[PDB]
Amino acid sequence: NSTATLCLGHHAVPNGTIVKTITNDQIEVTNATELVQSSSTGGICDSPHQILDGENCTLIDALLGDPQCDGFQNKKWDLFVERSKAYSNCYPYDVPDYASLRSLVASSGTLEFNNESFNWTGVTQNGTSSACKRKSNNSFFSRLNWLTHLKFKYPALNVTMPNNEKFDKLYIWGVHHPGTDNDQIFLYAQASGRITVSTKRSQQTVIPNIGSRPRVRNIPSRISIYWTIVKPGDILLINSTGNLIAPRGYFKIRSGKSSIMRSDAPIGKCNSECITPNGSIPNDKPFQNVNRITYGACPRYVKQNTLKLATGMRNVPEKQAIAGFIENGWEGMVDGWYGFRHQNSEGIGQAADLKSTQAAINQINGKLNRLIGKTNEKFHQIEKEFSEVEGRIQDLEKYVEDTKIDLWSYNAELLVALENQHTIDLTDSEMNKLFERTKKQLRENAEDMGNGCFKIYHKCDNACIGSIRNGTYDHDVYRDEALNNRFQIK
Amino acid sequence: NSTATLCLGHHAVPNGTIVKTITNDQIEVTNATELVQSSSTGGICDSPHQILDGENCTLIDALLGDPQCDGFQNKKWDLFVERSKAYSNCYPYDVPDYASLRSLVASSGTLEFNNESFNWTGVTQNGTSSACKRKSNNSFFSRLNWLTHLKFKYPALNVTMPNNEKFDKLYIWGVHHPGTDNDQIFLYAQASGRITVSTKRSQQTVIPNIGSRPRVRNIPSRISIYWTIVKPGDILLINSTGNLIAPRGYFKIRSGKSSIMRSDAPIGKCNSECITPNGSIPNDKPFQNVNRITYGACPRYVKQNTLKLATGMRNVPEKQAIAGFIENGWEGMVDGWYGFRHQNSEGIGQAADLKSTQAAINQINGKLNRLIGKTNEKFHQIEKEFSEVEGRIQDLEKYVEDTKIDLWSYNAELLVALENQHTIDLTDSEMNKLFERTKKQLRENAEDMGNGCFKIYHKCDNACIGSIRNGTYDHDVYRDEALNNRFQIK
Amino acid sequence: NSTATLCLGHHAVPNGTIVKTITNDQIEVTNATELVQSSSTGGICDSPHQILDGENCTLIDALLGDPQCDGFQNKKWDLFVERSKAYSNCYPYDVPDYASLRSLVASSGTLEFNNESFNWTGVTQNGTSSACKRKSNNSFFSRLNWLTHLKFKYPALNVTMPNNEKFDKLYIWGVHHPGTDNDQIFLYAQASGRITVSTKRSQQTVIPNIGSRPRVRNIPSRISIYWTIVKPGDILLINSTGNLIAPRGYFKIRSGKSSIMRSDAPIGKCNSECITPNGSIPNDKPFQNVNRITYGACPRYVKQNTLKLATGMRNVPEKQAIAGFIENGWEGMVDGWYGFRHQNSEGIGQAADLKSTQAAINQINGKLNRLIGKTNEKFHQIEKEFSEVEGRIQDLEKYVEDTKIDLWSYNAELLVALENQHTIDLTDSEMNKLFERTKKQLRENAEDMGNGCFKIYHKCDNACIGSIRNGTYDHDVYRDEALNNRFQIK
Ligand SMILES: *[C@@H]1O[C@H](CO)[C@@H](O[C@@H]2O[C@H](CO)[C@@H](O[C@H]3O[C@H](CO)[C@@H](O)[C@H](O)[C@@H]3O)[C@H](O)[C@H]2NC(C)=O)[C@H](O)[C@H]1NC(C)=O
Ligand SMILES: *[C@@H]1O[C@H](CO)[C@@H](O[C@@H]2O[C@H](CO)[C@@H](O[C@H]3O[C@H](CO)[C@@H](O)[C@H](O)[C@@H]3O)[C@H](O)[C@H]2NC(C)=O)[C@H](O)[C@H]1NC(C)=O
Ligand SMILES: *[C@@H]1O[C@H](CO)[C@@H](O[C@@H]2O[C@H](CO)[C@@H](O[C@H]3O[C@H](CO)[C@@H](O)[C@H](O)[C@@H]3O)[C@H](O)[C@H]2NC(C)=O)[C@H](O)[C@H]1NC(C)=O
Ligand SMILES: *[C@@H]1O[C@H](CO)[C@@H](O[C@@H]2O[C@H](CO)[C@@H](O)[C@H](O)[C@H]2NC(C)=O)[C@H](O)[C@H]1NC(C)=O
Ligand SMILES: *[C@@H]1O[C@H](CO)[C@@H](O[C@@H]2O[C@H](CO)[C@@H](O)[C@H](O)[C@H]2NC(C)=O)[C@H](O)[C@H]1NC(C)=O
Ligand SMILES: *[C@@H]1O[C@H](CO)[C@@H](O[C@@H]2O[C@H](CO)[C@@H](O)[C@H](O)[C@H]2NC(C)=O)[C@H](O)[C@H]1NC(C)=O
Ligand SMILES: [C]C(=O)[N][C]1[C]([O])[C][C@]([O+]#[C-])(C([O])=O)O[C]1[C]([O])[C]([O])[C][O]
Ligand SMILES: [C]C(=O)[N][C]1[C]([O])[C][C@]([O+]#[C-])(C([O])=O)O[C]1[C]([O])[C]([O])[C][O]
Ligand SMILES: [C]C(=O)[N][C]1[C]([O])[C][C@]([O+]#[C-])(C([O])=O)O[C]1[C]([O])[C]([O])[C][O]
Ligand SMILES: *[C@@H]1O[C@H](CO)[C@@H](O)[C@H](O)[C@H]1NC(C)=O
Ligand SMILES: *[C@@H]1O[C@H](CO)[C@@H](O)[C@H](O)[C@H]1NC(C)=O
Ligand SMILES: *[C@@H]1O[C@H](CO)[C@@H](O)[C@H](O)[C@H]1NC(C)=O
Ligand SMILES: *[C@@H]1O[C@H](CO)[C@@H](O)[C@H](O)[C@H]1NC(C)=O
Ligand SMILES: *[C@@H]1O[C@H](CO)[C@@H](O)[C@H](O)[C@H]1NC(C)=O
Ligand SMILES: *[C@@H]1O[C@H](CO)[C@@H](O)[C@H](O)[C@H]1NC(C)=O
Ligand SMILES: *[C@@H]1O[C@H](CO)[C@@H](O)[C@H](O)[C@H]1NC(C)=O
Ligand SMILES: *[C@@H]1O[C@H](CO)[C@@H](O)[C@H](O)[C@H]1NC(C)=O
Ligand SMILES: *[C@@H]1O[C@H](CO)[C@@H](O)[C@H](O)[C@H]1NC(C)=O
Ligand SMILES: *[C@@H]1O[C@H](CO)[C@@H](O)[C@H](O)[C@H]1NC(C)=O
Ligand SMILES: *[C@@H]1O[C@H](CO)[C@@H](O)[C@H](O)[C@H]1NC(C)=O
Ligand SMILES: *[C@@H]1O[C@H](CO)[C@@H](O)[C@H](O)[C@H]1NC(C)=O
Ligand SMILES: *[C@H]1O[C@H](CO)[C@@H](O)[C@H](O)[C@H]1NC(C)=O
Ligand SMILES: *[C@H]1O[C@H](CO)[C@@H](O)[C@H](O)[C@H]1NC(C)=O
Ligand SMILES: *[C@H]1O[C@H](CO)[C@@H](O)[C@H](O)[C@H]1NC(C)=O
Repeated sequence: NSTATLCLGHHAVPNGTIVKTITNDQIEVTNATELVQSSSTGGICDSPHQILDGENCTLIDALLGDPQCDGFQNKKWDLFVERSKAYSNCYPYDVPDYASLRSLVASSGTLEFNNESFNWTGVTQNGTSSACKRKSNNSFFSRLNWLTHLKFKYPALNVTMPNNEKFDKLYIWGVHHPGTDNDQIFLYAQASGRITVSTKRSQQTVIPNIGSRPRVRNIPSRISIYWTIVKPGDILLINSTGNLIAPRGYFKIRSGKSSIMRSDAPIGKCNSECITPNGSIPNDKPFQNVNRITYGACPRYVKQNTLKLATGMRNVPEKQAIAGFIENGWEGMVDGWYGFRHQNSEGIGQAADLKSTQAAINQINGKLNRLIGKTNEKFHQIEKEFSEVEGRIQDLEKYVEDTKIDLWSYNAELLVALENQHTIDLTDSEMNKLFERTKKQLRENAEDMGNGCFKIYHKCDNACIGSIRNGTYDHDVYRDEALNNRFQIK
Repeated sequence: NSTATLCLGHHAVPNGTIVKTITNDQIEVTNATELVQSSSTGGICDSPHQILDGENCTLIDALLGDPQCDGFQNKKWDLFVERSKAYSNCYPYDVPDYASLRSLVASSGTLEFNNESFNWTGVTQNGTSSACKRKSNNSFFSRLNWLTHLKFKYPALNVTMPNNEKFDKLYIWGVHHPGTDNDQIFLYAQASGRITVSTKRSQQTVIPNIGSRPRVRNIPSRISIYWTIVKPGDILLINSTGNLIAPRGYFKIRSGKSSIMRSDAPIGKCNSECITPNGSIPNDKPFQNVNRITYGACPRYVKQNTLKLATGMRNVPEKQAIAGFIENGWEGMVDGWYGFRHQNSEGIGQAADLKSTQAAINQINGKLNRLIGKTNEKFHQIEKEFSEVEGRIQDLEKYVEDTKIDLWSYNAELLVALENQHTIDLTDSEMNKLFERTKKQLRENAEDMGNGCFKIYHKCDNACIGSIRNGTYDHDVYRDEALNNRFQIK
Repeated sequence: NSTATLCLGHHAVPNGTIVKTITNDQIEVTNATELVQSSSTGGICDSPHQILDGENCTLIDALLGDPQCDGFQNKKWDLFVERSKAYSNCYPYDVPDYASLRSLVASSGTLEFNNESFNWTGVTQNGTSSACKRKSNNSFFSRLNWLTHLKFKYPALNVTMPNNEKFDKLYIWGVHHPGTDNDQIFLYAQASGRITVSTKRSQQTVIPNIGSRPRVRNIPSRISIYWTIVKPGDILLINSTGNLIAPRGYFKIRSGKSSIMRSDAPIGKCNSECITPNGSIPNDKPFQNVNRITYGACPRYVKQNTLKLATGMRNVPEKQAIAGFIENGWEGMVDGWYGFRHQNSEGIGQAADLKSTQAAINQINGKLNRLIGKTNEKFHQIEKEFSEVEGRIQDLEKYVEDTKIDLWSYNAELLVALENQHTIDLTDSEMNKLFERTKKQLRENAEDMGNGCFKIYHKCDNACIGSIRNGTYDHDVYRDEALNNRFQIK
């Protein structure tokens, strides 16, 4: 007796978690949170982005007007979703630079189409085919006009359409490649010649090529699809003597945040900002390992499947006389992160220190605020999966994406290691500061026992201990008693 | 009396600035400096890079030799500046892969042209047009030679030009697409056929296509422009029966640091290393938010419009008995960053500590030296703005640039937060070190009062205090007096 | 006498090395290690990757079956090495999009070829040329079949080959462009017409173009090479009336980690994971400045030619009474990094502290483990050197690579500065912790002399000093003696 003990300490928990810092590959802390999103619901939420499910139609089929795609006429989207099951069911066609037409329409985000009255004097309009049935009748692409001879004549077409609007017009047109010379004459009444579609700023000349291709839906012929954008004040000129699959008008072309994604995920009635081909994913976390293909406010794609951010201090078991923080945590300290234990004339007691606890918690919450719920939006990007071998351009698309992902993965690894080191440092610092504050209060009335405790060399009852904890302890009151006890001969 | 007080402290200023660190989203420091350049003069400085202002000419117009561009013949540049007002005023033309020819000429940095004597036996040379007037006379592109029939014959051309130089030759040539069959015969005396331009390593065959395009400067015909590079030891071969717009010789093609930029900024008589389309910008700062398009030694483009680097310590107001640094700065400390305040028999005094002040200043100046005036040069890059919709290739160019900017923006954000944390840490450290040095000098002659001051338990006049400040205080001299005062019963 | 001195200290070495930290551009440490690989042996090791040395053959020559490349038939590779000396020695040819065919074959990693029996009824097969000698006889590309007229007839070919396999087939074919009309008739018995090669999903039509090109190996004609990939369930259709250089079958096309590299480095009998055009390089270091072109588990390319990672503490010379660590290292401390020096009744002694030494060494070894021998593999990428001027696509390839390298170079610079600062901090910390532990043990029996030493105010013989070093010193045993000595009047 005639003395008291005051220990400074911090909490510990029975179920700590392992994180990485700059100092340690593995260090156990009291708590952590995951920064890599690794699951999806598996459905694409239909809100808040405007989703257009292609069903059996690709975007290009919906553009040309395949009859199974008639329900898509004039629709808009933020995200057009193309399904793996999609198939063409009209005249067999190809699109030189298909990927680019798909991209530009996808990014435009609209199928709005305005009919125009082209002057097709001297030919038959509206050719149809049993390969393109609409309501069980022979038909054709809705937005295209198959012109054939009239009374066994096909006079040279030289047809104009000015753009007197204040917006751009996108024209889609085609060239028919007949299977045989017999079809050429049957359809156009004369041998094939070139088609030239021009503006003041552009020209495209295409040669029809007669010949059998392998039959697709029993058709050995083909249509090749082309496009032309016409600016305000410019003029579309179409020049042909046959084989022309004419436009019926133009598509509006807009700019904004629209895109296209390949996915078989079902569309759900729900709300989620981030879309991936695997489904929508929560965007609370800064990183994700679900898919490199994303649309909307999304976490950044990284290679790691987990990155744990420390949200508490180092977790240190209790050693099995009271003792302080030196190689020792306090599992029984449940109402604070830091505090005091004492032994005096009135017993052994514990109290949490609110200031130090709140200081650590505030700083941790600060870094959570920077990292959680702070994702940025991206929209139309580049393609990142490919169904065909292409060489140079695809090599570059792949390398650009690989490069980006490795750089982000590195940033994520370093960021978490740095933040975790800072959390360990700031929580260690709050303990050290509390110890030093207490040391300073006690002046010459106590000695440091080396275990995170002070031996107070005077009687220090519950109110006295509370005065130390509260910062109102007056060392002068006890100094005579303390010095006598400290510097006595034994 | 019989004692003195010695406080350690640091300065504070009335007008501090807010910065970000790893610990704090907002912390006030005594001073900071801006690391993002956000303004431009608005003019492109004509020094130290060689500027060529295109005025009404695009580079390609200057290459072909549009008469309004005659003043550009043979000129070189570091940066060719194309103006939005530029317009063609010669025969209407297009360039398949215009962007590439523009790029390669821009990067080459020269319009040097060497005439060669091609053997055009049997045709008429130097065709002209009222669509391409030079000094009010019908004329044509200076570097091109419009060949037409001679005496209603156009014999098959098969013309050679060896490269016996030790450098590459760039040839620019064309194909004339006449508006009508009548023009074809009037000009070339026979029906159109293909043109083949070849070397030992390459071949290009082009088909003239007769037909009306929309009139441009009253001309429904077109010229399509092509290019061929011929290596030393190789041979250009030109094979044609009409429609050939022949080269008059070759352009030198060089390699170096030349580029091209679209800008309407006026050119000024001034000197600046970094050029953007908005004008030249100072390059003292490591980052800039003026334009992603740059030429020369330029700060790196980031999305942030401000990033403040701390250049002083935490700014802490004075609490309103002398007191030291514990939650308290000294606004009256104007000749140093750190120092001493004392109270003794002779009054209350202040003195700056030079060593600690210079230590902080030196470290801050060190990081300024790494960050300020250290930009790196870039020259010809990729295009970053586009006037036409193109799809795939443009999608990739845009994504590469977006990717780069987001990565640099992240680096900039982290760098400044890390540096600012280090500045706060190093300035706090200098204060702590000064306090600890002083504590060690004083030995058993003083006690820590907890407010950044020592109670010195002996008479310590001005010279004595100075001895402490100077590091020459001899604790043994005063220890008997001090111990008697410290360990007295009161 | 009646007292002892105990100093805490750390080692120093006579040959320290300069590194960079966040605090200091240059600080000398006791040791460092290089993180940038800057040399190569100069040979490409033939293990563990499967190397195929092209010798005089490009990959495309080996594909087509140039007779000097016959030894390559059906071979596979991880890395195909093309030599600058390589040359074609068969019929002169070109490949529109050569770079892409080269890339896709390179990435596929196999020349496996399966013959098929095409129905060439009505034509002569196996045309040969003195321009393509095999064992001194006129011959031709092994994988191609030069068809010519039979009995002065060349009937219209319309030939099919179904893919009934479960893998893709790559077909290589060509179009012959004869030098003259005489050759056209001599070979094909009629005027030239188009060739169409099609599948259910693709069509390619090519026009033979008659004309002299500059002679290559005395041949003014040319063959243009094309390719077609045919999926399971699809069908190749070949439609021609002449000028067809027919396939003899197909190449397997595989996917995996194969690539191609341009290098003149000799191939050696050795084992190395990382290949560059300069030769194989060790992959222990995380970065390298040898070549941006790499294959395998390679350090990342950076611009720096050296980055030194500190592997020891700050190196501080000995000041020329024992003294501790304050501005002073101990060159004579050779069995530990940290330790104790003492002066007592029995002499002056030194002992290393094992715990502190091992703590620093362990942490440094930890960071070495993260950085050394941890490279990641990359395989087929993009090309990074170019022999011809191309404009837009090449501009983008170059910019993507420059962008990547600058970002990695920045990461490397920051990483090393951060790690070195952490090493300085952790080694300084071990010294400070040892001093503080000792202070705590000594309680009221010693005073801090300010030079990293304690004055112990009692007789403290060798065993006593050892008790302090061992952590078993009992301050209570000596406290009466120590207090009497400390607080005596002199
Ligand atoms: C060039 O060769 C092609 C492949 O041999 C050939 O296409 C094939 O044509 C046959 C006959 O028309 C089709 O077979 C059809 O046979 C009966 C005809 O009564 C139909 O009822 C069936 O539906 C059946 O399809 C093949 O389908 C077709 N093969 C392919 C791959 O398309 C071309 O006809 C040939 N071209 C010329 C100009 O002769
Ligand atoms: C194919 O159709 C084109 C568009 O209708 C047409 O071009 C137009 O030609 C007319 C008549 O030459 C031009 O009008 C000109 O009329 C008088 C003629 O005396 C001139 O003095 C005027 O300057 C005026 O320009 C149009 O300008 C022109 N329109 C366009 C868009 O180019 C072609 O002539 C037609 N082609 C053929 C082969 O008939
Ligand atoms: C179009 O012009 C070409 C270039 O003038 C020309 O090619 C040249 O043809 C000559 C004559 O055949 C070749 O010279 C050869 O002369 C004797 C003939 O007995 C040979 O023994 C020699 O080996 C020698 O090569 C040139 O080599 C050749 N030049 C080039 C660059 O290829 C074409 O023949 C011309 N085309 C037409 C259709 O006339
Ligand atoms: C583009 O249209 C023009 C104008 O109709 C065509 O020009 C003529 O075509 C007919 C039949 O081929 C000739 O009888 C006329 O003599 C031609 N000239 C004129 C001035 O009418 C032209 O053929 C068309 N071009 C293409 C490629 O289809
Ligand atoms: C390339 O030039 C050659 C050589 O002049 C041309 O060859 C001939 O052209 C004339 C007229 O068309 C014929 O009478 C000759 O019989 C051809 N052969 C020779 C050996 O002279 C050829 O037409 C030119 N090719 C092109 C595409 O313009
Ligand atoms: C593709 O093959 C078909 C079928 O052999 C060719 O068609 C004919 O060719 C001959 C001679 O040119 C004509 O007499 C026939 O009347 C054509 N039709 C049919 C049904 O046999 C065709 O020419 C070939 N196409 C090409 C571009 O070579
Ligand atoms: C447009 C036209 O012409 N169409 C026709 C129809 O109507 C019918 C038929 O039958 C056979 C189908 O449907 O298919 O046909 C057609 C045509 O003519 C053909 O197909 C072409 O090839
Ligand atoms: C080269 C030539 O030829 N040129 C000519 C001239 O001289 C004149 C005229 O008028 C009509 C003009 O100028 O334009 O014309 C020309 C030509 O011929 C034409 O134009 C083409 O188309
Ligand atoms: C395939 C064929 O035809 N081949 C031939 C041979 O046999 C021989 C000769 O001589 C001349 C050589 O070798 O070259 O020729 C040939 C051919 O014919 C030619 O060359 C083509 O041009
Ligand atoms: C762990 O940390 C997270 C983030 O602050 C928090 O939401 C969660 O409540 C914490 N868990 C516990 C058991 O304290
Ligand atoms: C799509 O096509 C499939 C297969 O023919 C058909 O069964 C299904 O009903 C179609 N779905 C829609 C939405 O039209
Ligand atoms: C349509 O074109 C014809 C033929 O060129 C022309 O004569 C006529 O003016 C046009 N018809 C109408 C209704 O404008
Ligand atoms: C998402 O889909 C991709 C692509 O098919 C697949 O590789 C990945 O494992 C999926 N991830 C999840 C979480 O479903
Ligand atoms: C603030 O910092 C900058 C950079 O060191 C310096 O140039 C400027 O003089 C400082 N301002 C003041 C008021 O000290
Ligand atoms: C460029 O063209 C404009 C418009 O015709 C003309 O007024 C101006 O003088 C021209 N400028 C130069 C530098 O030739
Ligand atoms: C020009 O070409 C002609 C026709 O091919 C040829 O005969 C003659 O040698 C050439 N003229 C000169 C001056 O070399
Ligand atoms: C520079 O020009 C760009 C492109 O027009 C514009 O977005 C930007 O606001 C300009 N910046 C400044 C500082 O003038
Ligand atoms: C220097 O550091 C490296 C890496 O730990 C080590 O391999 C080497 O032995 C050290 N050199 C000396 C002289 O200690
Ligand atoms: C390659 O060609 C050179 C030059 O003709 C020849 O001397 C050498 O033997 C050839 N090498 C091989 C491996 O065939
Ligand atoms: C080869 O093609 C010919 C001509 O088209 C055809 O008649 C015949 O069936 C084919 N020959 C064989 C052996 O199958
Ligand atoms: C490797 O080769 C490249 C390309 O030729 C050259 O720039 C570089 O200096 C070489 N490096 C070494 C270490 O040999
Ligand atoms: C096709 O053109 C005809 C003129 O033949 C026109 O009356 C009709 O509206 C168009 N549409 C259909 C479905 O026939
Ligand atoms: C054009 O060629 C002629 C030969 O007709 C030549 O004398 C003259 O120098 C050339 N230039 C001009 C401007 O006529
Ligand atoms: C070429 O085709 C012939 C038929 O003419 C066939 O017998 C032979 O195997 C083939 N190969 C060679 C080298 O002639």
